Amino acid sequence: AAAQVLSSVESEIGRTTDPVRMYMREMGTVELLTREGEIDIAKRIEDGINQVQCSVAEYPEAI
Amino acid sequence: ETLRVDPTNDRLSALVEIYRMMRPGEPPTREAAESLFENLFFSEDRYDLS
Repeated sequence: AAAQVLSSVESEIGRTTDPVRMYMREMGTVELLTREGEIDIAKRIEDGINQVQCSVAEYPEAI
Repeated sequence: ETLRVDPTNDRLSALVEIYRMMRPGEPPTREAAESLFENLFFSEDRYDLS
């Protein structure tokens, strides 16, 4: 339910210059992932941080 | 002639068109459009002349 919404909005906007509606359209495409999305995002962030730390440890000039 | 020009078929399409006319640039939803249509005219604290 992302392409149809954008198409309907672009076909309905009669040269409207309201930034609030544009922001609501830009933020309305992404849905919510409760109790399951934020945890995965945090896990991926921690994995990336650990990868950066390993890359730094393999680079002895920083130490 | 009005029915011939009007492309809407049921009450849902009518509410969608009204919601798109009132606030364009916003995706139309059934619940929000119904609430707006009930609060604009069918509200006692909002719509009452004298």
